[PDB]
This record gives sequence, C-alpha cells and structure tokens, in this order.
Amino acid sequence: AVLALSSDKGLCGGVNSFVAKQARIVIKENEMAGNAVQVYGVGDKIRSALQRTFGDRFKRIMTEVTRFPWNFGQACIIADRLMQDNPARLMVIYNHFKSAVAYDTLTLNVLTPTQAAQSAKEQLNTFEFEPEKTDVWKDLQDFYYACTVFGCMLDNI
Amino acid sequence: RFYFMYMARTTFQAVRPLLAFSVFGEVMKLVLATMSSGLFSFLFSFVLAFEVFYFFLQCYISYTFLTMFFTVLF
Amino acid sequence: SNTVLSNAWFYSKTFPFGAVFYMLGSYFYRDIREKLWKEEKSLIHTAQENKN
Amino acid sequence: FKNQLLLTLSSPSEAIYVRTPVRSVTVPGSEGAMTMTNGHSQTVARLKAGEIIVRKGETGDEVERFFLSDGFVLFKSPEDDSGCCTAEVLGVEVVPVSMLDKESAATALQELLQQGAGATDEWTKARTLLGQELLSSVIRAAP
Amino acid sequence: NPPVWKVNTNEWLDSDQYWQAFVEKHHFYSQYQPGVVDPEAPQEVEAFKQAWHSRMGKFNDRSDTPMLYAYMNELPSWEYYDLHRSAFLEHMTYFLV
Amino acid sequence: AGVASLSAAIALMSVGGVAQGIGSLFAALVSGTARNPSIKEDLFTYTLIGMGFLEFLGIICVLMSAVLLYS
Amino acid sequence: AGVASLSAAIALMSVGGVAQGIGSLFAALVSGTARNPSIKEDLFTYTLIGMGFLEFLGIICVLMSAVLLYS
Amino acid sequence: AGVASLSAAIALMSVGGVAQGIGSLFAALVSGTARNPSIKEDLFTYTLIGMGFLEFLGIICVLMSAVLLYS
Amino acid sequence: AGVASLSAAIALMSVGGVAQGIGSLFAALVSGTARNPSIKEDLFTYTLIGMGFLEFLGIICVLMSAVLLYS
Amino acid sequence: AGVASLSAAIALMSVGGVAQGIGSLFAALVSGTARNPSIKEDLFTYTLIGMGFLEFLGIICVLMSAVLLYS
Amino acid sequence: AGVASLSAAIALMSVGGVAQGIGSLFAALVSGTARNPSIKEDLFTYTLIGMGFLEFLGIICVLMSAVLLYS
Amino acid sequence: AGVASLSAAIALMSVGGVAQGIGSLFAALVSGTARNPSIKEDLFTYTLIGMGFLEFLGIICVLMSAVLLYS
Amino acid sequence: AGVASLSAAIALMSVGGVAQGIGSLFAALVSGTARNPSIKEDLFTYTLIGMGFLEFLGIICVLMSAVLLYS
Amino acid sequence: AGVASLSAAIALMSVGGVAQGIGSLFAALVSGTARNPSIKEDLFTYTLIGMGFLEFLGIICVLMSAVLLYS
Amino acid sequence: AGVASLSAAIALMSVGGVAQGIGSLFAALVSGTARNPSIKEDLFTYTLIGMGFLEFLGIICVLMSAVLLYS
Amino acid sequence: YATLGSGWSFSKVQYTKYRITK
Amino acid sequence: PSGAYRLPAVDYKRQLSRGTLVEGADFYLPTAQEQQRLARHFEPYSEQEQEERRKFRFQSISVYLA
Amino acid sequence: MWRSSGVSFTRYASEMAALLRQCLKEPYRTQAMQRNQIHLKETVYQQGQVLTRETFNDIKKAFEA
Amino acid sequence: AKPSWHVAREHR
Ligand SMILES: CCCCCCCCCCCCCCCCCC(=O)OC[C@H](COP(=O)([O-])OCC(O)COP(=O)([O-])OC[C@@H](COC(=O)CCCCCCCCCCCCCCCCC)OC(=O)CCCCCCCCCCCCCCCCC)OC(=O)CCCCCCCCCCCCCCCCC
Ligand SMILES: CCCCCCCCCCCCCCCCCC(=O)OC[C@H](COP(=O)([O-])OCC[N+](C)(C)C)OC(=O)CCCCCCCCCCCCCCCCC
Ligand SMILES: CCCCCCCCCCCCO[C@@H]1O[C@H](CO)[C@@H](O[C@H]2O[C@H](CO)[C@@H](O)[C@H](O)[C@H]2O)[C@H](O)[C@H]1O
Repeated sequence: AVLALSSDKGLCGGVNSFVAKQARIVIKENEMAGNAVQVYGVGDKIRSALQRTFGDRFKRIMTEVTRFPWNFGQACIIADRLMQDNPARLMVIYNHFKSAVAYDTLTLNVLTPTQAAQSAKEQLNTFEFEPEKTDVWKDLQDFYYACTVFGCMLDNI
Repeated sequence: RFYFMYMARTTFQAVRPLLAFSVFGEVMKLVLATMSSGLFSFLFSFVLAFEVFYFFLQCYISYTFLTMFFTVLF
Repeated sequence: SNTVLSNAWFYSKTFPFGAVFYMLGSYFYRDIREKLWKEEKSLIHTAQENKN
Repeated sequence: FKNQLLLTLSSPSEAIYVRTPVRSVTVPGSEGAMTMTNGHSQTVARLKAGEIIVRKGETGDEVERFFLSDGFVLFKSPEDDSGCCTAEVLGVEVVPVSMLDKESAATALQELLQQGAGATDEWTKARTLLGQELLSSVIRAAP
Repeated sequence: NPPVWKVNTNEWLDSDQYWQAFVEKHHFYSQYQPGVVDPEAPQEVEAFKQAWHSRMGKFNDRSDTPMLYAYMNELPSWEYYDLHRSAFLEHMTYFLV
Repeated sequence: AGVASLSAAIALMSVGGVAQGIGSLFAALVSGTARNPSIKEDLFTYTLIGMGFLEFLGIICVLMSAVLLYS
Repeated sequence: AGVASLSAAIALMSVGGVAQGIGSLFAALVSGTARNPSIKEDLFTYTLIGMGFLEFLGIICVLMSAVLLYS
Repeated sequence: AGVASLSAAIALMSVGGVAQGIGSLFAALVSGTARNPSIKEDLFTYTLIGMGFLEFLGIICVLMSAVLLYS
Repeated sequence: AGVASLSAAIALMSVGGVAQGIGSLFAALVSGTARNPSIKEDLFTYTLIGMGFLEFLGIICVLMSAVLLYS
Repeated sequence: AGVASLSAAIALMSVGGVAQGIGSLFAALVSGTARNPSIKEDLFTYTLIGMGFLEFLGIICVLMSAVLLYS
Repeated sequence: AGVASLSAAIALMSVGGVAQGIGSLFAALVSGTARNPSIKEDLFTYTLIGMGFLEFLGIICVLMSAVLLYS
Repeated sequence: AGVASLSAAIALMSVGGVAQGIGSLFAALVSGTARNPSIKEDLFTYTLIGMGFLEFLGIICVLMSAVLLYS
Repeated sequence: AGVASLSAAIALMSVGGVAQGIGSLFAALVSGTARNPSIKEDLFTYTLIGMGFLEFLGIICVLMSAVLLYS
Repeated sequence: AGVASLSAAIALMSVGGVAQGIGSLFAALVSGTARNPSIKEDLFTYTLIGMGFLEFLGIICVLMSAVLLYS
Repeated sequence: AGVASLSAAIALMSVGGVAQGIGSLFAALVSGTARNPSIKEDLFTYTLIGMGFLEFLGIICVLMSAVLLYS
Repeated sequence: YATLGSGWSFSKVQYTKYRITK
Repeated sequence: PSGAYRLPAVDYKRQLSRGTLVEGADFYLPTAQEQQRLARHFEPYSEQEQEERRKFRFQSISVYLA
Repeated sequence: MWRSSGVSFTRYASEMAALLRQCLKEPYRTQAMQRNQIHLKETVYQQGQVLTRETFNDIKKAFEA
Repeated sequence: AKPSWHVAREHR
C-alpha cells in the first residue's frame, strides 16, 4: 500500500511531480516481483498525475484537506482507514523540509501488524512496558501510524 | 479403572439434581416445621426462592455434563 | 377435605416455583414473546418478498 | 552537561518543554501515578488522565502543574558524554490546570451521561464510561 | 392463494408432491439429519466432510490423546515408516533397484 | 458429648477453603468489572455458575458434619 | 471431660479462611476503585454479595460451635 | 465407632482444598472474558474440563469418607 | 479444669487468620492510594467497613475463647 | 485397626494440595488462551503433560492410602 | 499444670499468623513507595494505622499466652 | 502397629505438596509460552530440569514412606 | 520436661512462620529497587522499620519458648 | 514406640514445603526468560544459586531426620 | 527419646517454612534482574541481607533442635 | 379451525385487565 | 493365507491418495424408483403410491390406543 | 476497552480530546476548537469506478463512516 | 511417539 502525500492547490513548483515520480518508481519496482499494489493518496494533484497510468490500482483518496491548517484533518482518520484496510507492507512518500529554499523527497518503509507478528520484538526487551507488551502493542501501533503521517505531511506542507 | 472413574462421575452428575431437590428440601422442611412467627417466615421465603434458582442451576450443569458424557462421534 | 394447601410440599415447591414462574413471566412477558416470534416474522417477510 | 533530568513535555499544538532540566516529574500512568527522576530505568508507559507535576532543579520546592488527557511516556538512560538523563512525555491534549473549568466540565459530564443513557452500542457505553473517568479527573484536578 | 403462513403445514405438504420426497429422503431414510430447510446445501455437505475427517483423525491418529493407538508393539506400515525415516529410505532404495 | 462432636467439628475445617474460593471468585468478578464494565451480566453469570459448585460443596460438608454429630 | 469445648474451638477455626476471603474480596474492591474511581456502586454491590456469602458461612460455623458447646 | 467418624472428618479436608482451585479456575475464566470478550466459548470448555478434574477429586474424597465411615 | 485452656488457645488461631485478611485489605488500600492518590478517602471508607466486619469476627472469637475458658 | 482408617484419612488430605495445583495450571491455561489464543495447540499440550504428572501423583496418594487401609 | 504451656504454644501459632499478615501488608507499602514516592508519608500514616491494629491483635495474643500459662 | 502407618500418611501429604509445586511450575511455563512463544524450547528445558528435581524429591518421600511402613 | 520441650518446638514453628512473613519484605524491596533505584535509602528505612517489628515478634516468641522450656 | 517414625514423617512434610518453595523459583525463571532472553543466562545463574541454597537446606533437614530416626 | 525427637521434627517443619519464604525473595531477585540489570549487584546485596536474617533464624531453629535433642 | 383471511400482516395481540362490554 | 478371504476394503488414507474416497450418505435409497424421485419432477410418486400415501396423513391414535 | 468494542486507540484519544476541549475556558476554548475544526472529503474507488464520495466535518462521523 | 532416525532392536 503506497500512501502518497500531496497538495490540493497549484503553483507548488514541482513537488507533487517529484512525489508522483517516486511513486511511479516504487509501483513499477514492486509490481515486477509480483506484489499486488494499492494506492492511497492525499490531494487531487496525485490523483490527476496517476489516474491514466495507475487508476486501476486506486483504493481510497482524500482531498479538501488543507483548507485549514493540518491537524484539522486529523491523521488519525487516515491511519484508522489504513488499519481497517490492513495491508502487508506500507510505504509513505512525502517531501522533507530541509530549509526555506531546499526540500527532499523520501519514502518511509513503515511497520505493519504482519511484520510485527512475524517478529518477537526482542529489540524492545530493554524497555519496560507498564501494561504488558501484547496488550499495549496494538494501541501503540495506531499512535505510530498517526504520528508518522503527521510529521510527514507537515514537512510536505 | 477408567470405567469405574467414568461411572462415578456419571452417577454424581445424574444424582446432583436429586440431591438439590431432596436433601435441601428436607432441610427447608425442618425449618418450616420449626418456625412459627411472621418475620422469620418473610425472610425464609427468599431462601426458598433461592433454592428454586439453585435447583435450576444444578439441572443446567447436569444437562451440560450429560450431553458431554453421552456424545459419541460414530 | 385434605391438608394439601397446608403442606410442606406446597410451601416449599408449589408456591415458590409457581410464584417464581409468574414473576419471571410478568417481568419478561414481552422479551420472551419477541425472542420467540423473531423467526416467524423473518420467515413471513422473506416469503412475501419472494412472492412480490 | 549536568546530572539532571532533561524533560520534554509535548502536545501536537504546543511544546511546553524541550530540554528543561528538572529534579523529579510525576505522571499519571494507566495503572497508577508514578514519579520519574534521574537514574530511573528505561521504561514505557501509557497514560490515562490527570495532573503531571514538574519540579525544576532551580525550584526544588516550587512546582508546575499540567493536565494531560492521554498519551505515552518514554524515559531514556543518559548518554555517557551528556551526563544528563532524558525523558519525553507525549500527550494528545496537554492543558495547564489554570485553564480548566469545573462548570463546563460538569455540564459536559451531564450531557455525556444524557447521551449514554440510551446504552445500545458498545462504543457508546465505553465512551460514556471513559468520559466519566476523564471528567471526574478534571473536576478533582481543577482549582 | 391464501397466505402461506395462514395455510396449514400438513395441507401444504399434501398439496405438494415434490417436497414430500425431499422430506422422506432426509427424515424417513435417515434419523440423524439436521432439521434445517436445506440439508443438501454446500455448507452442510462441507461441514459433514470436515466432521468426517476430524472424527477419523481423532480416532486413528497417533496423538497425546490417543483412542486407538494403544498396546503397540508391532506397528503397521504407515506408522512404522512415519516413525522410522531411516528405514523408509532403505526399504525404498532397495525396492527401486 | 463424645467423639461425635469432635468429628463434626473437624469436618468444618473445609469451610475456610470454601470461603477463600468464593472470595477469589468474587474478587475476580470485581476486577473484571472494573476493567470492562460492559460485560457485567456475563461475569456475574459465570460467577453464579461457579457458586453452583462451591456452595454445593460447602453445604455437603455441613451436612456430613451433622451426620457425624448424630450418626 | 471437657470435650464439648474442644469440639467448639475446633469448629470455630474456619473464621480464618472466612476472614481471608473477606480481605481478598474487599482488597479487590479497593484496587478496582483506585483504578476505576467512577465505578464504585457496582463493585460495592458485588462486594456486598460476597460478604453476605462469607458472613453466612462464618455465622454457620459460630452457630455450630455454640451447638457443640451447649448440646 | 468413633475412629471411623474422626477418619471421615479428617478426609473431608480435601473438599476445602479443592474449592480453592475451583475458585482460581473460575477467576481465570472471568479475567479471560474481561480481557477478550470475543472468545467466550473455547474458554468455558477448558474451564469445564479442569472443573471436571477437581470434581472427580471431590468425589474421591467424599467416597472414601463414606467408606471409612462404614468400614 | 486446665483442659479448657487448650480450647481457648485453639480458638485464638482465628485471630491469626483475621490478621492475615486485615493485612491483605490494608495492603490493597495502600497500593490503591499510591495508584490514585487524588481520592485517599473513598478507599479508607471501604477499608473501615471491612475492618468493621473483621474486628467484629475477631471480637466474637475472643469472646468465645473466654467463654470456653471460664464457662 | 482404627488407626488404619485415620492414616488413610491423612493420606487423602493431600488431595487439597493436588487440586490446588491442578486449578492453578488450568487457570494459567485459560489466561494463555485469552492472551495468545492462536497457540492453544501448544498450551493444551503442555497442560496435558502437567496433568500426566499430577494425576500420577494423586493416584499414588490414593494407592498407598488404600494399602495402609488394608495392610 | 504443664498442659497450660500447650495453650501458650497455640497462642504462638496465632502470633505467627499475625506476623504473616504484617509482612504481607508491609510489602504493599514498599511497592507503593517505590512507584510513587511523592506521597510517601501518607502511605506511612495509613500503614501506621494498620500496623497499630495488627500490633494490638498480637499483643492480645501474647496476653492470652500469658494468661493460659499462669492463670 | 498403625503408628508407622501415620508416618506413611504424612509422607503422602508431603508428596501432595510436591505435586502442588509441580502444578505451579506448569502454570508458569504455560504463561511464559503465551507471552514468548518463540522461546518455548529453552523454557521447556528449564521446566524439565525443575520437574526432574521435584520428581526426585517426591520419589525420595515415597521411598521413605515405604521404609517407614515396614521398619 | 516433655511438655516444655513440645511448647518450645511449637515456638520454633512460630519463628518459621515469622521468617516466611519476612520474605515478603525483601521481595517487595528488591522489586521496588529494580524499578526506581533513586528511592533506595527511603525504601531501606521502611524495610528496616518493618523488620524491626518482625524481629520483635520473633524475639518475643523465642523468649516464650525459653520460659516454657524452663519455668 | 514409633515416635521416631512420626518425627521422620514430620521432617518429610518439611521437605515437601521446601519443594513448594522451589516451584516459585523456577516459575520466576521461566518468566524472566520470557521477558528478557538476552540476560537469561544471568537469570539462570541466579536461579541456580537460589536452588542450591534450597537444596542445601533440604539436605540438612534430611540429615536431621536420619539422626532423629537413629536417636 | 520420644518427646525430644518430636520437638526436633517440629523445628524441622519451621525450617521448611523458612525455605518457602526464601523462595519468594529469590523469585523477586530474578524478576528485578530481568527488568533492570544495571543494579544487579545492588539487588544481590539486599538478598544477602535477607539471608542474614532468614538463614540466621533457621540457624537458631536448628540449634534449639539440637538443644532439645540433648536437654 | 382454519385461519381464514387474505392478509399478510403478522398480527399478535396484548391483553388488558378489562372485559369486553357491549 | 491365500488371499481369497482377505479384507474387502482399502484404508481411507490410500483411498484419499488414489482420489477415490467418498464421505457422504449415512443413509441410502435402495430402489431406483426412490432414487430418481427428486429428478423426475413430474411423477415423484405414481398414482397408486399417492393414494397409498394419503392414508397416512396423520398418526392413528385409535391404533395406538388399541 | 477498545479492542473489544472494535475501536482504535487513535479514535478513542481523539474523541476524548474533544471532550477535554469542550471542558476549556472560553478564550482558549475558542482557539482550540478553531485550530481543531475538521473538513475532509473521502472518495472510494474499486478499479476506477467510484463507489461513493462523502464529506466529513465531524470527528465522530468521520471515524464512523 | 516422535519420529527418529534411529531404529531400535525390536523394530529392526
Ligand atoms: C408393555 C410393552 C410390551 C413390549 C415392550 C415395549 C417395546 C416397544 C416400545 C415402544 C415404545 C414407543 C413409544 C410409544 C409410541 C408412541 C407413538 C406411536 O406409537 O405412534 C402411533 C402409532 C400408530 O401407527 P401409525 O403411524 O398411525 O400407522 C397406522 C397405520 O394406518 C396402520 O396400518 P399399517 O399398514 O401400518 O398396518 C396395520 C397394522 C398391522 O400391520 C399390517 O400391515 C398387517 C400385518 C400385521 C400382521 C402381524 C402383526 C404384527 C406381529 C404380531 C403382533 C402381536 C402379537 C405377537 C404374538 C407372537 C406370535 C403368536 O399395523 C400395526 O400393527 C402396527 C404395528 C405395531 C408395532 C409397534 C410399532 C413398532 C415400534 C417399534 C417397537 C420396538 C420393538 C422391537 C421389535 C421386536 C424386535 C425386532 O402407534 C403404534 O402403532 C405403535 C403402538 C405402540 C405400542 C404401545 C407401547 C406403549 C408405549 C408407552 C408410551 C408411554 C410411556 C409412559 C407410560 C406411562 C403412562 C402413564
Ligand atoms: C442428555 C439428556 C440430559 C438429561 C438432563 C436431565 C436433567 C433434568 C432432570 C430434572 C427432572 C426433574 C423433574 C421432575 C421433578 C418434578 C416432579 C413434578 O412434576 O411434581 C408434580 C408437579 C407439581 O404438582 P403440585 O405440586 O402442584 O401438586 C401435586 C404434587 N404432587 C403430586 C407431587 C404431590 O405437577 C405439576 O403440576 C407440574 C406443572 C408445572 C411444570 C413442572 C415442570 C418444571 C419443574 C421441573 C423442571 C425440571 C427440568 C429442568 C430442565 C433444565 C434443563 C436446561
Ligand atoms: C441413594 C442416596 C442418594 C439419594 C438420597 C436419598 C434421600 C436422602 C434421605 C434424606 C437425607 C436426610 O435424612 C435425615 O437423616 C437421617 C436419615 O435416615 C434421619 O435421622 C434419623 O436416622 C438416623 C440413623 O442414621 C439417626 O441417627 C437419627 O437420630 C434419626 O433422626 C432423619 O430422619 C432424616 O431426616
């Protein structure tokens, strides 16, 4: 599942162009090995960019988001939609905000419930979990999803 | 030895309701024979109703164990 | 001409069981009827829709 | 730097502390309240509601109270060169106690109980109960 | 027609000669078929098959709760070769050669 | 006033264990309610099912005590 | 000669288990209230049920002690 | 015929020892239903199996009580 | 009759069991206060209620001990 | 030989610890099936192993008891 | 006579039970203090109240161990 | 000649206590398996070592019991 | 002085019970120190206070042992 | 006549208690390993040290029992 | 040597109880080490202090055993 | 007796504590 | 033994590997007249059979009593 | 209480932060519900061929639908 | 009960 973050207004330079470029690269790389790809997006620009070429892969799209500031349209909603539509591997494409004249496009490989269940999580044994790990993991993972989207979209904005 | 164990369990589950209906009944009958006033009788009516509910509970338990002990695959 | 209505059996079994059944029926009169009639209502609905 | 406790207490809308050096910090874990200081073990905990209580090294006696709704706490041991031990308290909504009210609190409690009186859905019942919890905590914590 | 829920059940079945045969098949020729409207349906068929396999497995398989696996000193072919993989190989290379 | 009283008294030592079991039962019901109130009627139900054994056992012991007090 | 007193004192000893059960029950109540302070009436209700059972057993053992003492 | 009664009264201790254990089993059932209400069945089956075991032990001790009481 | 000393002392064991129950209940209150130090009052209330019942049981055990002593 | 009947009773008192053990075991089993249900096939197996021991011990506690009741 | 010493011994058993309860109660204090030091001297006051009640119970047990020793 | 028999009965009771400990070990292992399935083999081996030691103690008790039945 | 010897042995039993109670304190101390070492000294203080009480009880029962072994 | 045998049986009961104590050790082991395998060897070493102390105490008890048997 | 042997056996029972109490402490040690290895030696210290009480009491017990074996 | 009527309305009744009066 | 009086069946595992196993029909229908009833659709029962069946619309409490 | 009710921790946290924001003082409460209004427009697809489009201005209806 | 690569005497 490829979550592509973008805007809804134009005159944004070529940031959505680079986003859709990275998304096309990822899709064409992951469809060779045979991984079935689904596409989630934020903004009409990614939709207009990938309709004709990858419109047979759309799953769910959100728009009219940044009419207001960001956490108006809470990332929690999108994260809940992803978990309800739980994929086996998730990627997030966005623009990192280095400085006022420089950005950078990135892809975040994000952990999913399948990838958590296939690991014993021995790396977190150094940490004390006040509720038990098995009971707090499912509530921590949704927070992780939400926070991931949040910072990524702030940087993209 | 397994046959003896099984028959013991089966007979206990079969007589459990009979016990709840008979021996606790005898106890209630003693109390009825001994009590005379109205306050104690008012309070004892609720014990009798509790015995009703308890009997139905024991009957449910026995039904469960008997359908477990008389269920055959083939 | 008997002691039937003055019996330990009466006061221990007949009046408690009967009164409990009566109280439960009075309190759950409608719950029971609805739980029973659910299936019949659904079947009648299905039949009418198929016919239509 | 120093052998202090570097607190960062943060909500999405406002970061109240970033590298504040303190002595002791009390926090309302999901099981119960507990107090983190320097030397405390690496731990993670989920929070339920109530009044975080911060105590600076310059203060010692003087305090700072902040109400938290929900979130997490992450206590990380001190790096060998930093000499100082760090802690991160993340809250989905972190208000001070000065900005709280008991009247609108009780009104919202009343309206929550009114909405949940028609108890049909599991999420509605759960939301009513959790709102009761948080609003009781707000009432008990406000001045 | 009248409403079918007003109609008497035995009268309906006397009128209908086809579903008579459907009832005889499952409730006269058998005594253990479920009292469902459609016992021949795929859910019932597959449930019966899975029950069959689970019953036979529980009865015959070597397990921690063994029914039939008991008093074993001379094993049969399948269990012997399942427990002794060294002998299955040797007995098999000899057979092919 | 002989051995029958002693036996009927020694029979009563089980009521302590029965009371500990009942206490554990209802403490578990209390904890489960405090955790997830929305299944109260279930926990209570199972608790009553448990009592359907525990009470019965205690009552047995009491009866056998009287049987040894008037054997 | 004083065997009835022995029997009574031996029958009394279930108060220990009864009190252990009561303590465990009310401890569960207090803990569940410290966790979920907005839910106290239901917890108290179940605690009262358990206390009724336990006090019933305790008064039973005391009554039987009195019986064996003054038979 | 006093030692038989005392032997039976002494054998009745396992009833109280078994009520503890039934209490713990049903407490575990309650806690499991509070932690995962989506699984009501598949917990009650194991509960009934273990309870059956402890019921068998109770039957054993009561049977041996009656045995020593008449033999 | 020194024999009734034995009986009285035997009755005193219940005081030990009651003490264990009281300790468990107080421990629960102490932990509850630590977990939710905001209230500290509605927990002490139920603590006193339980200590009421447990002290009552201890008092009647002591009284029965003295009774079997003097008689 | 009444002391035979006493010894037997004492030899049966051990069921009180046996059943307790079994209870704890099955309690943990239920907790596991409520925590990580998808591995019942493991937990039940381990439980059966434990029962295969506990059963055996209890059978000994019966057998020797009967031996001391006859020899 | 010397038989009174056995009464004293039973009283000592009661003392052991209260000791067990006292230790259990203290553990909760230790844990609640390690979890939430900020409220230390409150937990101390609550423990002090419980400790005094337990101490009185122990004192009573000792008094009876003297009274059923000299009489 | 039953004085040896009582000793044998006491040994059997000790065996029961050992059985209770074994059950506790099994319960802990099941809980551990539920929490950490991938590490079962190590946990199982540790449990096996504990079980062997406990079994050895139990056998020792049974042996001494047999000896006390004759010598 | 055989009765005296028995009373002293029972006193020893009380000492063993006291030790069992003492274990709780150091277990709670170890857990609290594993959680928050920064509250070491305070915890040690509370621990020694409770140990003082337990020690007092032990000394008392030992003294009673000596008394019932000579006087 | 068989007082020494009775003493040996009592010692055996003590051994059973020691076994019960061991069970908690190995439960904590099988739990701390589930909670942190990377330090499991250290945990195992600590558990072994505790087990050795418990075994040593049991051996000492057995030696005492043999001495008691042989007067 | 009857009475003396019985007294020694009772002392042995007390020692077994002490071992049971020790087990809890070493289990707490294992858990604390699992959760916070960095203060392992500072836990070990406290456990040794715990032995410095517990074992010491045990020593007293055994010494008194020998004294009442040759008093 | 047969249930006559052309109606598909599943109709049930609740009773009062009063009798029909004409 | 010769093999004439051998077991007249094959184990279910070998049948399953052969692709031969059938699981169903705890009951059976002996006669083809009875087998083809649900497939005929027009004469599930002959006329004679129909009138013979019409005699058993209800159980005979008179015969039960007698 | 949420994995049983079929609810996410993010949903619960948001729906509780809403009540907390309702329990604020009016000058800060105005800015809070200001900075925390909602406006989204979900658009569901299935190999092209839009199944539905729907707007959301409330947190509870956004999480529900 | 468990398959092994070693064959005993009786099962040789
Ligand atoms: C004290 C008991 C003694 C025996 C021990 C009991 C053993 C049997 C237990 C049975 C228990 C079943 C429960 C009762 C059944 C209830 C429902 C029922 O029967 O449906 C109606 C049913 C009516 O049938 P229908 O479906 O309406 O068919 C009517 C047709 O139109 C009719 O037309 P048709 O074409 O069918 O034929 C006409 C005629 C004749 O048939 C013909 O077509 C002509 C051919 C007839 C010639 C041959 C006659 C048969 C053999 C000789 C019989 C008599 C004497 C034998 C002498 C030996 C040689 C000299 O039909 C018959 O004669 C019917 C045969 C009756 C046999 C019973 C039914 C079989 C049930 C299986 C019982 C199991 C026994 C094992 C068998 C033995 C081992 C293999 O009733 C019966 O016919 C059966 C009678 C039941 C027997 C009475 C037993 C008492 C039951 C007690 C219950 C109450 C419990 C509590 C008591 C306390 C009360 C306060
Ligand atoms: C796999 C198989 C499983 C089998 C499970 C078996 C377990 C259940 C066995 C219980 C049998 C007990 C019933 C007989 C006892 C009553 C005797 C009697 O009727 O007295 C005459 C009764 C009482 O009459 P009366 O009291 O008014 O006056 C006459 C009384 N005599 C004659 C006795 C003096 O006659 C009636 O009028 C009865 C009418 C009311 C209906 C009574 C039935 C309800 C009560 C019993 C239900 C028990 C079944 C519960 C099932 C629960 C399962 C989920
Ligand atoms: C098949 C057994 C299981 C099913 C139980 C069948 C019914 C149970 C019978 C009632 C139980 C209690 O029965 C009650 O105790 C005994 C029974 O003889 C009687 O008691 C009477 O006989 C006993 C003889 O042992 C005397 O010691 C006693 O002094 C005398 O009062 C009471 O009069 C009776 O009220």
